[PDB]
Amino acid sequence: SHMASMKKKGSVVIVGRINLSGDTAYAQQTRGEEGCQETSQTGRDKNQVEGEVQIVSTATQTFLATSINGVLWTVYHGAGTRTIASPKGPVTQMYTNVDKDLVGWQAPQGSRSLTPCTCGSSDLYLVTRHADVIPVRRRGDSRGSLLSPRPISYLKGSAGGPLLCPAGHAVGIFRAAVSTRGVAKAVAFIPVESLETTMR
Ligand SMILES: CC(C)(C)OC(=O)N[C@H]1CCCCC/C=C\[C@@H]2C[C@@]2(C(=O)NS(=O)(=O)C2CC2)NC(=O)[C@@H]2C[C@@H](OC(=O)n3cc4cccc(F)c4c3)CN2C1=O
Ligand SMILES: [Zn+2]
Repeated sequence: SHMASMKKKGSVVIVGRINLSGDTAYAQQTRGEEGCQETSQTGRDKNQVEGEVQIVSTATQTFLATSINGVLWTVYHGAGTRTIASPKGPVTQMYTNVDKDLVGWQAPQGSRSLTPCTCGSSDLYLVTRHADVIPVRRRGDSRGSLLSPRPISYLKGSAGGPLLCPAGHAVGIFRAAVSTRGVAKAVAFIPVESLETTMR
């Protein structure tokens, strides 16, 4: 092909967060669309990062990314092999596993990391991009059922978000919804143990 005109993929850009610091969970936007587009091109993001759950965007998709053990994790089906924007330019993935639908980068300065759960509890909570905290009963290694099913529309854009135990530890990263007639009855997630193995 004409090699001189081949384009490069933009970086993933942090565009907001899910604030879990207080008694009320809520989404905050930290960058609008024009800034996002420019930042994706340059890979240079000088915005302050805070919190555990980031809202992230590419040119075509928006989803979540969650810091656990000093790594910002998200789904491969959202990020592909993309770099993430940072104050000093694009940062290359430190983990990539298409078979797990998993990617990770070093956690941004200013972020806070969730602690991996060792409670062995099956009472979980899924945090969505709209800051809904959805009770989920763990049903296996990588699945849980919604206590209150809802349309898949409500979950779209939340891949990369956490499933948490009652004590607020990370149990997994949301990757897929299990649905019947458009209603999500269950969720599939990357268990935190699988993240911990990937880190080895
Ligand atoms: C796996 C099973 C049981 C057959 O189910 C499903 O395939 N179901 C569907 C239902 C889709 C309807 C919307 C559901 C709403 C929210 C879904 C959470 C979500 C999302 O919000 N993405 S996103 O908008 O943020 C997006 C911007 C990031 N993910 C998806 O859509 C994913 C993406 C795609 O799956 C994968 O490419 N892989 C690769 C995997 C490798 C290993 C293990 C896996 F499981 C893998 C899943 C299909 N997906 C589903 O969920
Ligand atoms: Zn726990």
